[PDB]
Amino acid sequence: ARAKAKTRSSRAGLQFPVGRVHRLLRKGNYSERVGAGAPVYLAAVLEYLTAEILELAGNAARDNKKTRIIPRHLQLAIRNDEELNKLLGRVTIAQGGVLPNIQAVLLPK
Amino acid sequence: ARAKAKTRSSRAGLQFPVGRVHRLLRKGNYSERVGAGAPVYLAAVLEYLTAEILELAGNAARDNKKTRIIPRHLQLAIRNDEELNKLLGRVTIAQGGVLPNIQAVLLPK
Amino acid sequence: KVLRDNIQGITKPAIRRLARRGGVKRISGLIYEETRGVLKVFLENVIRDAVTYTEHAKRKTVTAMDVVYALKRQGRTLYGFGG
Amino acid sequence: KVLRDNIQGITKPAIRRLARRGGVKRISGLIYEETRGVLKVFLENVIRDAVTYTEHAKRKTVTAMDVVYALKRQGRTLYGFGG
Amino acid sequence: KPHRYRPGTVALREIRRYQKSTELLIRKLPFQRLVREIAQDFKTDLRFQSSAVMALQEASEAYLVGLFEDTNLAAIHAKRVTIMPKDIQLARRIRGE
Amino acid sequence: KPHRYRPGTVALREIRRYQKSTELLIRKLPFQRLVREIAQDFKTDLRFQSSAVMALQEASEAYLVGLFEDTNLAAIHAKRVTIMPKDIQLARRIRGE
Amino acid sequence: KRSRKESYSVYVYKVLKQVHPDTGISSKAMGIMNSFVNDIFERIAGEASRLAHYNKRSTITSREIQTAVRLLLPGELAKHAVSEGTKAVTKYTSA
Amino acid sequence: KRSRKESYSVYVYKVLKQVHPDTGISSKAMGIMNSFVNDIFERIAGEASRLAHYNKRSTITSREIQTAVRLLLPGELAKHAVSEGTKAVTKYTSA
Repeated sequence: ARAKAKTRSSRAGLQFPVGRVHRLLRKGNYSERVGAGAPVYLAAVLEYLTAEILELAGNAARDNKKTRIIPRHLQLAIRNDEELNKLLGRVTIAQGGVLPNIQAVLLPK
Repeated sequence: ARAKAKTRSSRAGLQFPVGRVHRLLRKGNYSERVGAGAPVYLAAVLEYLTAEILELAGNAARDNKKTRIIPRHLQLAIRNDEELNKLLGRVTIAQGGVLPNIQAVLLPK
Repeated sequence: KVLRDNIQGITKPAIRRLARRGGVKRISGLIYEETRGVLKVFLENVIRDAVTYTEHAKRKTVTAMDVVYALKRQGRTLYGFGG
Repeated sequence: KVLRDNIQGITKPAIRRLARRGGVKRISGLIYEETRGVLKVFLENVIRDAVTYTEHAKRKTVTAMDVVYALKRQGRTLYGFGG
Repeated sequence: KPHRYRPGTVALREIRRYQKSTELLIRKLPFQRLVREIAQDFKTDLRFQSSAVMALQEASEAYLVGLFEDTNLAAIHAKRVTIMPKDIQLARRIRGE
Repeated sequence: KPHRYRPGTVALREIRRYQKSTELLIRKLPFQRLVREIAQDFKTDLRFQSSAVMALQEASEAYLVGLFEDTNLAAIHAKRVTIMPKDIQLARRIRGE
Repeated sequence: KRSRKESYSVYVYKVLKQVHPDTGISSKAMGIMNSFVNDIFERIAGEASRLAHYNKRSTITSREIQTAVRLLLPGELAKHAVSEGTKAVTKYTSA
Repeated sequence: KRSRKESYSVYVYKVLKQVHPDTGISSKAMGIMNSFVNDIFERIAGEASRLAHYNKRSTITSREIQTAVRLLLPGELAKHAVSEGTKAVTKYTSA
């Protein structure tokens, strides 16, 4: 006699699993009680940052004519964006390289 | 009828309230259970560090010939211990001042 | 009430006192305004987050424990203010 | 069984390759051994806590997840090795 | 003649004096006024615990004198005794700000 | 006359090439030799994920690269182009190390 | 067989096809993404944990999370994230 | 009616009299000491919570703190703290 079970992700119309992340919050030893809308909100903003970084990385990969994302364009996306770079200044990337940065004083006459 | 109330700090021979420590752990929600020797070990290593830093503060205060220790004595105690400076480099101290440090390049001749 | 020009509420001789405490011997005239900008950036950051605290605390007065939070979230940790 | 000299396996072409990727143009001859010592210091700083991890994880095999912890408690956060 | 100490003697004396002393150097009232001014940029109707204000003053002064010592050693490396803000910008950027 | 480039230009091309490229620049087998050399000094007979060593490498030369841009900034800021160890010492102090 | 290992690769790949229907992914980049999202998840949840400590509150609400978003995010990221999460919260409230 | 607030300054004072019976202290210095206690407490507690979260541990014992302090403490301090806490926990265990 139970109604059809929607997902809370479908109730928010979103991609990320609300049950998984809410379970992570409950077993994270963070609080005994967690409100209903907070994991939904967290999944939404994780979706926002994910789409933002992924879109910029896809644009950067399109700049160098490859349709499969590599850590180099991940580094290019994260370091050329001052909010993203400031957000992750203490963050290391594997095989992302660095931004090509040449001092003009090193350049010859 | 019931045994004498005997403190766990006295049982561990300690000074810091291990019951208060364990309670703050439980309200700190670090785990859903905590073993008995954990807050004892916490308390004990806190008297160890406290004894070391207060030893240093006493050395500074007898060097600074004042009976009651002050935050300047605290600063002078801690900042000539470079091991603490790895431990507490990112720590600022209220009214502690700075180490008197004048470089030889500032000195004439 | 309404305040405008506390950018120069830091006097230059105060900066020279700090620089002698900072071990500086010879100070350019260009130093003070650049340091003013730097300190403005730092206080805008920490006081913005302090305001975020106090509105989250639903208060119209700030506390020093909010300041403790503001110093700790980059690890500029200060002792003796209710911590 | 023991290991005695692999720090001189750090080739100065590799050091200058990192210098070029680090943007260094002209390099003194005395640089190499000092940078070797500095990076070696960094290595004990990481691997000491990594050894402590593997000991507390009750293993004799070093895994990348402990490496993630060992980099991250100094805030050297590396992505792609956690999981 | 009336006496005049040669440059650097007096400056080093005040360096010794203020490395000896611990207290705040900027006047507290204009700093407080600046605190109120900056906090007004975010939200009106705000009161201020004084303990918060002295905490801000001490933390700010410690931050400043730390970067002062940093730029000091940087100018020592740069073979100079006169500090210029290019040293400050280099110290911030390498420090990460 | 045989072809020979003036100094620095090939180094500039190396800088450009390596700033595009992301691969490891040390031969890795001496790097695991160093890893096991240092590891046995804390506990002997520890085994290693190869991925663990690769993470150690990526973090290691990443830290060295960032140190190298800081060292280059120090070398320029003292009105030069050639690095000396005093750049490294100043960088280590200003990084809090 | 082996135990199930949960991954965001399906969900992030869905988001990928939302924003870039054209491009593929590498497994290394996806491990970078998972390490990323788990890192920032425990970040934001940690500051929310300290907020729960400072507010002496047992139950975590969205309000505390939006506050922690102003703590973490740089600027227009924070305002846009607040906006998007606000709309998502509204349609979740109306299910 | 005032709300009783827990502070360690009495414990700091008795520790001081243990190490130096002749020595006094200011109130702001005791505030610094209590801040130090709380600071090291929250550091070690968060670190132990994370180490429990890694090895799927739900019960914290002194072994985990011993590991976490020998992480956080370099040099001889780690060895001496491990030794002293070992004696304290051991004779507590006999008690």
